[PDB]
Amino acid sequence: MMENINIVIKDVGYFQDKPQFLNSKSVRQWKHGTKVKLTKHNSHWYTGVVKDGNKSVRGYIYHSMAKVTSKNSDGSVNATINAHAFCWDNKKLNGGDFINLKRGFKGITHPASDGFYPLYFASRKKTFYIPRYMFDIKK
Ligand SMILES: CC(=O)N[C@@H]1[C@@H](O)[C@H](O)[C@@H](CO)O[C@H]1O
Ligand SMILES: CC(=O)N[C@@H]1[C@@H](O)[C@H](O)[C@@H](CO)O[C@H]1O
Repeated sequence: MMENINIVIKDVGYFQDKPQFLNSKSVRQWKHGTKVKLTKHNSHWYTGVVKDGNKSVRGYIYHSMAKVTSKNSDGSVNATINAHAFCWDNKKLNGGDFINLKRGFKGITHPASDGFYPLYFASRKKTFYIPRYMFDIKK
């Protein structure tokens, strides 16, 4: 028996514990419009720091999920979170073919044991994958 899941791409940007989407934890899932301070980490990632109680925690967020509104003197930048997700044509979640899925994108996927949820795009000829943490299942 095959099954289908109705999913909605979350209204958040992904502040991960590493500059990678695969095998990373969310330090923050900042609602769209959240104001943050960040530093450029590499060509595609920003980094910054939050407080988990008494502990400083470093996080990484993809360049397209942070709209830079001003640059500070000290090299850091002020940005507003631009919430969106990705699906990839590979289970590395790193380059290849990927689609920017707008916040609130409604999709249908299938139960995935390995946590790479399939999205068939009609207009493309192929399967893309989205990790669990980028969407909600409507109950
Ligand atoms: C990513 C981000 O915005 N980090 C800031 C940090 O830079 C700042 O020192 C602190 C002040 O409370 O609050 C955190 O939210
Ligand atoms: C959405 C996506 O996977 N983007 C990746 C980025 O994470 C990575 O830093 C870089 C490696 O050079 O290649 C980009 O294509």
